[PDB]
Amino acid sequence: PIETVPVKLKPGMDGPKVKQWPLTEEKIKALVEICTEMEKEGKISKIGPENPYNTPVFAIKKKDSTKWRKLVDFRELNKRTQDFWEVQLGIPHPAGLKKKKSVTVLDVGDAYFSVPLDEDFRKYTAFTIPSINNETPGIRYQYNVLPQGWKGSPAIFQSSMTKILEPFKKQNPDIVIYQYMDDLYVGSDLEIGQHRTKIEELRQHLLRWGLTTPFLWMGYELHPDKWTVQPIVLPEKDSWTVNDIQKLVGKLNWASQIYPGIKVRQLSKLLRGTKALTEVIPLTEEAELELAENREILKEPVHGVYYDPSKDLIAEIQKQGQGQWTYQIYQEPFKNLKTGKYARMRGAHTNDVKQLTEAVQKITTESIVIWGKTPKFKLPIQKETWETWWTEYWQATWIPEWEFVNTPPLVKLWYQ
Amino acid sequence: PISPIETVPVKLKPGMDGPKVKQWPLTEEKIKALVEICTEMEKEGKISKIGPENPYNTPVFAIKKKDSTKWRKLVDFRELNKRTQDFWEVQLGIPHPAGLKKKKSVTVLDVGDAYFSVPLDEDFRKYTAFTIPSINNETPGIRYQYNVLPQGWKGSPAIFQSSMTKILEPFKKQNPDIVIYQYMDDLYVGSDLEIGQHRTKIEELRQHLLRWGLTTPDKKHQKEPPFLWMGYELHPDKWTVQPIVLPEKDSWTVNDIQKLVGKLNWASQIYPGIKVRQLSKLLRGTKALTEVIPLTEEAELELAENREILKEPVHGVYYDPSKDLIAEIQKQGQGQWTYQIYQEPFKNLKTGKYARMRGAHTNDVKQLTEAVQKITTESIVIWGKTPKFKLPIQKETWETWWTEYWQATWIPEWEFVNTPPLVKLWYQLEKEPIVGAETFYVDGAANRETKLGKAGYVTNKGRQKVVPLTNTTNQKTELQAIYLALQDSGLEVNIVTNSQYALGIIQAQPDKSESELVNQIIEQLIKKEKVYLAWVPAHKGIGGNEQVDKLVSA
Ligand SMILES: OC[C@H]1O[C@@](CO)(O[C@H]2O[C@H](CO)[C@@H](O)[C@H](O)[C@H]2O)[C@@H](O)[C@@H]1O
Ligand SMILES: [Mg+2]
Repeated sequence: PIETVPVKLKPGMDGPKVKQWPLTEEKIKALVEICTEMEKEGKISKIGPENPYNTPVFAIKKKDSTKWRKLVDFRELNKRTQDFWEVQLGIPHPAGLKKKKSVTVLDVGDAYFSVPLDEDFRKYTAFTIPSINNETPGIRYQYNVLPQGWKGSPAIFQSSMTKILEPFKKQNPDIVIYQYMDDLYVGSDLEIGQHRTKIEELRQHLLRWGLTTPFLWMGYELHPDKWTVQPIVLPEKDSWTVNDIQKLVGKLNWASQIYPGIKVRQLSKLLRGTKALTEVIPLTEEAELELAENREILKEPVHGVYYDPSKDLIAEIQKQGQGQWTYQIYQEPFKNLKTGKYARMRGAHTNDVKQLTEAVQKITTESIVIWGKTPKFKLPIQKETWETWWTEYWQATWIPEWEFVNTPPLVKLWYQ
Repeated sequence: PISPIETVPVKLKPGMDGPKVKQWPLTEEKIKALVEICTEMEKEGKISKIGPENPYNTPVFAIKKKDSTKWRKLVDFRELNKRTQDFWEVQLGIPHPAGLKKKKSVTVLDVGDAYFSVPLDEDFRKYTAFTIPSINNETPGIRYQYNVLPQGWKGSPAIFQSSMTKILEPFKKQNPDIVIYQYMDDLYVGSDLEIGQHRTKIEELRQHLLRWGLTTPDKKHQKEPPFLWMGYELHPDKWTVQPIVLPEKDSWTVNDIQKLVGKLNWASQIYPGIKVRQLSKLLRGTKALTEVIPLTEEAELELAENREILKEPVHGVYYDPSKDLIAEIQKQGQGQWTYQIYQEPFKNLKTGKYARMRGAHTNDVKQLTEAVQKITTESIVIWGKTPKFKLPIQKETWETWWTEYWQATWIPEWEFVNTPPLVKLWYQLEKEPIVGAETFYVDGAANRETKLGKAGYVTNKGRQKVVPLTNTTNQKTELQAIYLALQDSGLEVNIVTNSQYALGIIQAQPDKSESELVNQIIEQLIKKEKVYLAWVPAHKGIGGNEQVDKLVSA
């Protein structure tokens, strides 16, 4: 008896028509079982070929979780779906969530299945389950309720959400709550033990509406107050070589695209002759200060760089070797909003893909907390290699946009 | 009494009407044999006649069935297919016998008149109209409309293919002891029951289909092995592809090579060691389908080596989930690779090849990585799991490569197999400048208009060179400059260039290139004992870079 909220696609855009990609045995079984139970419970319903739309579907296991979780790649549908900020169902972003000592991430996607989906919009949620060795043609379904991973689910459902959290918010006015896709971000300044208790309070509070009307019991801890940035650094050497100064000049020349005040004249003077790379040349009086004055400029912040909510976020990542990984986040090139470095992640020293996947998840998490947006990634990897292994290591309930690049490292710019 | 198959609702594309095409000119022999076919379709209930209130019609013709006296009826629904809604095809791939598990009892039977046993949507039948000349367009002929899925309509495949699945759904669920592979109207049925109970279930299935109106003629009913299925011959303990006929013509046209290369691709799935490089090179260019190509000495040696393989009959085995999957790869030169997938030694589930030459510069490691990724995806499709890999590359070689390469890369669980030619890296650039090695500052420059250029270097020891160049580019000169420094240096050398382009190529450690200039640099790099490349920004007044830029520019 719940009236449906109407939905439309962006004017002049068809629905998603994406092929399903091959799935492993273990993953097909999980989906077949999961989709048999959703069909019974009326959350999905079988369809035929007359529905021309399709979306990919696979299964994942969140960190330290043993049971499967259906994951739909609604990236295409989300881009073709109406922007709900214009509908005023857009969720505002709190600027104080990134300041808290602790932040837990709760998967509330299971709640979206309680709300029906506009009949005229259900055909855009079509997906197909494949079979090993193509024993059976595709088994196609479509959603009758708000699907997990669709950008319209949290929007339509927010009105019901604020109700459930009204008593908890009034009892705990210092806690900050933020909703992004199937996730709920809860943060406070309490001690660890006191924090984790207030989360279990929020959980049972959700059961009190679950009894009233993947699973809710899981939670992941963040500590945004401990996040640091990776700035550009110039090495501190007591003796320099021709090679050291040649790399330094190139780096300073590249850096000047970001910091306008950088100068290399007095340093270039040291490279006047035609010398061997290994020759040690001292630093002139003018050069020492030029280096020191450039170091100073790299301490202070870039001018005129700030966040624009109307602009997409881009993120670049560089493989530095030895399990080190650097990244930068920006909206306009050379106006970086944040830079960082990751190291010793899972896969270190044996699996590049596992490390890069973990890095994409790490970076997206930080963009959600800080700005409420997922960035499009420029991944340093060959397309076919990424599309062969990335699903074997994905542990998040969302999927960001990405593109592939090949930029050899001529300047070790973000690492030494 | 047949049970009715629920129609699939179908539409045209928005703002589009039905098809209106006049009949094509039709020869007497074709005009006459067809009118015989139409009346029979009206009998069995496949077609209705009334037309005057129906403005639509689609062309029709007829070609002789393959070396048969019979005349086949086809409708050119290409105009209707444009105006018909898009479908989502549910056929995502083809089954492969290597993915089949051995069974004690087997059957293969087809559905008679697949498309014409399923009803078309009531409202869409009007658009399937068509017109046939009476007697050479002398009189006003007979009109008709389809009442079932017609041949040539883009919706007929997907629709029947899905309807067939709904009919089977109850049977599979109430007989989990059975395995049914369904590909269009073809049904493979296996189980470990006693053949009596198998023939029983097959009759229960045989009647269950007839209940929805799907016949299963005994002509298409295979009872005794070998079973013909999906182009293979299924014996109890081994499967094999049906015979392969390679053209033996002495004068080769383009299309003959295309046909030749096509069969070797199909052949590569079971016959190990197939190559198609030199035969495909013959087709590179705008050569028409009729041009006679003389086979090069390399293409004649390859076509001969392929026939040597196909002389002996090869068979593959079936899948045993209790066992691991092993995939072994071998290099065959000229960017070609072959692999075998098996669980027991010398008993291949299947084989294949990978000859893709992607990019202007490459090395064997990259290609090996691409063959692993192709084999992996193929293995997930057929068996749902990744195999263990046996590669002709040493752990030390691979460790050096991926740890130093700047893009992410990886290979799953794998072990080394000493089966030459092994994959190796032919040179390794130094990470730090070389003490005591001469330092070459190189640069190049070409005139965008005249295409004349210069390349050269200056060194810390006072060594210099400059060479004039004709019909060149800034990119080539910047490479020629590096090449000069490599030729004119000792076994150990430092090199400094401002060419982002030349450095991006070399640092990837290519062993082969479509540019001979690059190949020459590679040949040099393999001879050196220590090389250190370095990059500097151009026109910043640095070191010998400033000096050599004047030599080649002015
Ligand atoms: O990853 C690119 C590859 O994936 C496909 C199909 O999954 O498209 C996906 O990747 C895009 C980049 O993030 C998404 O924007 C797109 O919506 C998503 O389906 C293919 O189109 C492409 O080959
Ligand atoms: Mg220059």
